[PDB]
Amino acid sequence: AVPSVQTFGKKKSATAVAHVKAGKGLIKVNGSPITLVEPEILRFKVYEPLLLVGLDKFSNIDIRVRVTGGGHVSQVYAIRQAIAKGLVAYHQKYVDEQSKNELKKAFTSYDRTLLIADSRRPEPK
Amino acid sequence: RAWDLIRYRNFRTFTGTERIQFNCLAVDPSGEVVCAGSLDNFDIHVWSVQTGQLLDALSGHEGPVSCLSFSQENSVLASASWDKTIRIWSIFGRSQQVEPIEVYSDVLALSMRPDGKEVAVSTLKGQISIFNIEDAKQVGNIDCRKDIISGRFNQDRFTAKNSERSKFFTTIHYSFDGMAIVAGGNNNSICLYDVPNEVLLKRFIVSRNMALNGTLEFLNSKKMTEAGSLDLIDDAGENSDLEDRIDNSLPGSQRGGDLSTRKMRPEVRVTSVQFSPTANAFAAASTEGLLIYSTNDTILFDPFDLDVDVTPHSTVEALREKQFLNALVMAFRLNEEYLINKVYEAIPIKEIPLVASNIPAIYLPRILKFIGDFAIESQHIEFNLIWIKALLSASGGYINEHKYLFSTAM
Amino acid sequence: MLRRQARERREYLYRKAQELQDSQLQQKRQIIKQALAQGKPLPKELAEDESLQKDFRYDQSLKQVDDEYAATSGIMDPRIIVTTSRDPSTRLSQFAKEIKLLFPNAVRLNRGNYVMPNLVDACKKSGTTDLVVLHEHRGVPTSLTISHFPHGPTAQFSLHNVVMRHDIINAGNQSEVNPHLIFDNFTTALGKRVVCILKHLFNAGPKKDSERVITFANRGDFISVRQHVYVRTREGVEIAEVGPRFEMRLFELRLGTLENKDADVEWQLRRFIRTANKKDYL
Amino acid sequence: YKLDVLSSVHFVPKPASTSLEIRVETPTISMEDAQPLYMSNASSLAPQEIYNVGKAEKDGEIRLKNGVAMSKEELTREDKNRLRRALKRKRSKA
Amino acid sequence: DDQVIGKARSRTLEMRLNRLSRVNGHQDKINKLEKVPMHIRRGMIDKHVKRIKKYEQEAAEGGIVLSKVKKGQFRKIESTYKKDIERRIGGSIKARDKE
Amino acid sequence: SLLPPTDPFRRKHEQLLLDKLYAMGVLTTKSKISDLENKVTVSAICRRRLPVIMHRLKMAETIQDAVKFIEQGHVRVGPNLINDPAYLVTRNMEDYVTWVDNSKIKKTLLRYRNQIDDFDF
RNA sequence: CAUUGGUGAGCAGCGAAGGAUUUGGUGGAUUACUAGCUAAUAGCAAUCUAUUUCAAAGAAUUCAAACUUGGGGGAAUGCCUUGUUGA
RNA sequence: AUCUGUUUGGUGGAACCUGAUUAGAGGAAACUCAAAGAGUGCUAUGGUAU
RNA sequence: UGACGGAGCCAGCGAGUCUAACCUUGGCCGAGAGGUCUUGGUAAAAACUCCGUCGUAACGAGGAAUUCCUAGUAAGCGCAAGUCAUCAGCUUGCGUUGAUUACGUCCCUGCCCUUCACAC
Ligand SMILES: [Mg+2]
Ligand SMILES: [Mg+2]
Ligand SMILES: [Mg+2]
Ligand SMILES: [Mg+2]
Ligand SMILES: [Mg+2]
Ligand SMILES: [Mg+2]
Repeated sequence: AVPSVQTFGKKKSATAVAHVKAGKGLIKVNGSPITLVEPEILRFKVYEPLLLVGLDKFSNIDIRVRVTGGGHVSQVYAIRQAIAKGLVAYHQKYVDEQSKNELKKAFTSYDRTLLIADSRRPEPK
Repeated sequence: RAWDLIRYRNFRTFTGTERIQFNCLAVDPSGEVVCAGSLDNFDIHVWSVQTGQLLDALSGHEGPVSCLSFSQENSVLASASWDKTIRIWSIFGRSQQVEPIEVYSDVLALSMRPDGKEVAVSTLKGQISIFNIEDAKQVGNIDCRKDIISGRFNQDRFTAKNSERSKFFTTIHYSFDGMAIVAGGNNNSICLYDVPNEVLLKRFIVSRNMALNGTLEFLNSKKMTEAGSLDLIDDAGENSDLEDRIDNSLPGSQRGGDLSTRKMRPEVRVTSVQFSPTANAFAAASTEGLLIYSTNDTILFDPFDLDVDVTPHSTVEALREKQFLNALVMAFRLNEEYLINKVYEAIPIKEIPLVASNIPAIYLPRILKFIGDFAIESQHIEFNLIWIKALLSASGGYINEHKYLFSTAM
Repeated sequence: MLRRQARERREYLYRKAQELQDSQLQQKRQIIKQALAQGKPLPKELAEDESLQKDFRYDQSLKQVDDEYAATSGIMDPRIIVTTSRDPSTRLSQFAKEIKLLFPNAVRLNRGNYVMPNLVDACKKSGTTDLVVLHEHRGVPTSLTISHFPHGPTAQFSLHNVVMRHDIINAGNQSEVNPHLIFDNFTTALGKRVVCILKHLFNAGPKKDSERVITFANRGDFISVRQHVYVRTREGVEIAEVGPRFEMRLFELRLGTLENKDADVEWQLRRFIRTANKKDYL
Repeated sequence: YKLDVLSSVHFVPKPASTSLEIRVETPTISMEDAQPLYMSNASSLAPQEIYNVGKAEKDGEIRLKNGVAMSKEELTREDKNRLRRALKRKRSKA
Repeated sequence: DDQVIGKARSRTLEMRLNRLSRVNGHQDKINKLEKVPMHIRRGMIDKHVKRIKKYEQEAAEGGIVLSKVKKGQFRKIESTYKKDIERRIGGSIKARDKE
Repeated sequence: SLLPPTDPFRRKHEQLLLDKLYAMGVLTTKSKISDLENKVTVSAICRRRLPVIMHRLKMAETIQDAVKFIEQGHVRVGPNLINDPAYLVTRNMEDYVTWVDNSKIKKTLLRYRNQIDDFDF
């Protein structure tokens, strides 16, 4: 069986399911490449993981992201969270754990939201 | 319960309204507030030391509280739970505030930076995560699952490698300098990590006894038969005396009773670990007792900033030529105790205040450490007190600016 | 917790079921006790029941506020959150503040996009004892629901003749002392249940000379609510209204939090029964 | 004991109760275990516990907790009233 | 009632309940002798009769006056109260009473 | 029982004994004192063993299958793994009985509902 | 259009007198290596036993001896304790 | 027929209720090893022993 | 911080064989009741992103005074349901976009409370 890992990203009602499998850097969102993700203005947000850890690592994997729910902004945040978590999970399972540590450190250095859900749970005062 | 060591009187006792068992406690630096946590109430109780009244119950955790700690400087309270969360309570002040930070998995232990600026937490996943209190953002992470050595118990039916019994650290503590973490768990290893570079400085084996259950990863194949492990066979009846044959064991007990009750071999496990406030040593409580590891012996040659011209012969010549300041400095660069001790005792009293004001600041921590370890058991008390009077008067301002470097020495 | 709350409720429901089954046995023991003291013979069924007589020797040694409140009755002061429905009008926001001043230990919380399961769960984490939600119609309060945590009850009320304090000129500020409580003309078993719910929103142990009194007067199922400040004169008592005035009529009471629309109904107002007009339940 | 050990000592604590304990003055060293070392040499009772300034033995005198003693003869009339009022409030609180 | 402790409290409570029940409870159900095999009970009855005969004969030869007993019933000597023999042998032999 | 009924000491200790046994889960009700003899049985203790409680919590199909998972090191109580199938679980600790994080069983549960996230594992 | 579903038919690429999966048996390790037997200050190891017996030592009124029992009520006949009768 | 939608048979077996059972329920092999039950066959024949 | 048009695209609640006009013009069949057809009038996801065009009597963002409000809060947007009380001149839910400023002080204005060690 081809190596594959699965991850979820969530933001408000938006939920994104990412499958990361051995491949050739074929990355798609809802059956289309990333470059067509909308709104255009926030597209680089979805690019945040790709650019941080370098495109070289993605050159050996294919990522399929399927996203449902929420609005535009929450959809984008779900996408980026799903991509980051999937990349780290695959690097853990089928690559050295040293690269796993490097990936986690880079991501948590930039913005921890890529890895931990951002749940603004109510707090009474 | 609060104890006074001067008169050994239990000068006060606190108890919850709901009759709740307590597993973790923390004490304010001012010694005026005491907070305890429970594995049954999901809240942190608070009491005022002077009055004994239950000041308030802090709520907000959706799981049992596992560890607490106060910040020695900022006086905030950090509490962690099995809720996969950590909460920072600013109990003191006109306004109470709570700042939760989420974590990947269950939190078991917690350690507070002496500066009070960061907190480390050991998770069930086998991670030591360091967070910055004021910013509430992660600053580091250290993997620990691979380092932890865990053994196969005799009763177990699954390998130690596949075992998930104890691949996490149930206790951690900082070094007072703040650059090192010593960790221990329900396992056969005490690991010492270095915070700034997130690397394993050294690992220690707690025990090597086969009377304890968890010492060995791989157990001898010969011990089985078609029945099973030989050692699981109870041979108490072979004991000649009656008291050895009698079994008082309760079937399901795990802890909290005498050795006879549990019926199973003790398991190697480190409940707590701490660094010595005054010496470069740490103590780890285990089943066999408090194993105290120390660096006192110091047979290692750990020179600092040598050159070809520095040599044990040369420093003796610098002493004979009455170049004390050089002689003392070259003593530190070699960093040999017997050589330091000689140069320390040969400096005449008239020359101590001049030497002290001219010791390079970089070596100031070393001399203060040396005076401390030497003075406790040495006989030259007035000689030492003359030195310390000289050093503190000369370099008191520097010591003040960098407290957490000179804390253990001071 | 979520596992904790679920199992606690399950045991409590199981306790009720057994207690209803135990009700017959309790009376059987009461008869045996009376027979021993008086010397009167026992009824036939109890006479031939050997198991009960053996049990009686142990159960000879046996001996108020409602069960949800019994644990904390008079120990822990209630914590109250007063909120409103989504996008409140200004008047409801003003009235919600008045209710907050009514209960000494109340806090006002804004409901902008808070989801009800999130609202109740958030309050349960923080140890909130009671949650109050107010509705409105064209800036006129209409409904009030009181939901006791962690497991109910949820009591729903409808407001009539609502007169807020902002409708007064130069009224001044309120007194927030722990006020005395007056509950008048609550007779039926349901009436006690409502007194039990309304009583525990307040802090226990007002000072004997406390100068604020809150009265809930039942008059044909319409609980008049008034707040007065009094001065003991040499020849009687003189009182002044602080407000607000309003009339509450219960129309639901459920064994659960207000979130649970499936919670059992302890009592409901039947308006289309033929004999509705005749009897007053409270 | 059997039940607590059986439940792995995750029992529920007993309800609180209040009891009286008597403490004998003794050198602190005695209370320690037997070794060639002592940690503290103070007494087992605090200085208040040995003696606390209380009532005036002579009815005429007035004695306060701060140690100030007063005979009723010296006191001017206003002081007597002031002290009597002070007594009234102290008794009322108790 | 508040002072009595020990077996006296247990035995006394049982006797009271029997004394209250017997009007309304059917005779067969209310008093059931505990099951004991044949050869034991006949031994217990035989001896309990033997002590009663000795207790009666000793009183008769002396002047002692004894409380009256119905013809069928066994006289209730001190041994009956201590040894709790009544539950086992019963007050009287029912089969002879029926005949 | 033999102590007099209105005795305050008899009041206190029987209440204490029920509360402890009820908390341990041996007794399901704390109302009647008579339960101490009628309703205290070995099975009342056995039902609180970890194999039985998982079966009631539906974590296994049968008590035999619940045992096999304990000896296989799948079951945890709190953060402590347990291989003893005689561990008595108080009422309170029934709530923390859960699978081990990396357990293949949790992988099947989450895979069956298509809710598996490999980051957590 | 997608299968990270199954079953097959073929390439590219890897590629020294073949490759891949599963399995039975034995051996060495899994604690830190001072030799076997016996009647053991030495014999034997092919055993003697046709000297292997004698002598010496060795016996608590402890003449005590279930620390070993699921709870409740009893115990005819047993058994324990105590007293008694007659030898 | 981008008609209609009831019926017969097959597939599947939510909730409630009822009954039975419970170290879950089954299956296959035999010149295998055991512990039992029933039936049947056999001059199965010393009334007092060549 | 517009209008018109086109294009792209994102939610969550909600499932009772139950869900929904009025007033007319005439033809035919029918004993009647009525049935059918014909006929005119009246009523009855959004934000967002991209592209193209135009172009900047009363009233033009609301005085004095007064009220409310601290994070998924204020504010903007639509979509559902109408749950024995209240509501359609509307009420209640649901998701979407989502900030600024404070989180200190008892200075003013109100309300309230007070007068078992070591050390003080
Ligand atoms: Mg404030
Ligand atoms: Mg709004
Ligand atoms: Mg709106
Ligand atoms: Mg509204
Ligand atoms: Mg093999
Ligand atoms: Mg017995």
